[PDB]
Amino acid sequence: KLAALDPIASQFSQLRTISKALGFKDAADDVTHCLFGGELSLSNPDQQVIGLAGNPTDTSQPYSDLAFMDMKKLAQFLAGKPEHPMTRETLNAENIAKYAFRIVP
Repeated sequence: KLAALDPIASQFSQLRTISKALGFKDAADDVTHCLFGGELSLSNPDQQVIGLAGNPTDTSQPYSDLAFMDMKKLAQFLAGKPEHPMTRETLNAENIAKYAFRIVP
């Protein structure tokens, strides 16, 4: 079937990364919840787990305060309101990589 490629969520694989090893407690009871609701897990096949910073930095200085979330939910939010969900500063496809870090094992 036809499927949309979201202009923001399609950047997930290009993001700067931060290892699983900031309060992230993967689900698989103290667990980190996404900003938009529900527990987060690197093993959840339907989530793209990121940390979203409150201030931007150039695409690749590594990370140096994050909100954890599912980028899929973030992209849906930003398509309707292109603003950082906490600071309300402009946030869109153009600058998401300056704010978002993909969490890896």
